[PDB]
Amino acid sequence: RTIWNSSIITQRISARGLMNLEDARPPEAKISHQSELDMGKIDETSGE
Amino acid sequence: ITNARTNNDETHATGPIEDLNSTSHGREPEIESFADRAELAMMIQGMT
Repeated sequence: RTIWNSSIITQRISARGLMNLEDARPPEAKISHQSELDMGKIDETSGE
Repeated sequence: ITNARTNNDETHATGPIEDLNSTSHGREPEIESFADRAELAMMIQGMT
């Protein structure tokens, strides 16, 4: 391979790999960040 | 002076060599080479 990304190009990767290579967690699989699964209240005035 | 938008041949430098330092002759051929192709394209394979 020749090209190489110089910076980070993974902000849109929620999850990588649902396998189980040894019937356990694959040692480099990525589950989503806890930031994207938050359900907080809304200020009852302007959604938000 | 005259011009030519020509790049597919030479057809403009012709003559006999008169000395191993002669600088105005025609054109002689060159070693018959081969493909030697190896692009640089993000996970190309072996072909060894």
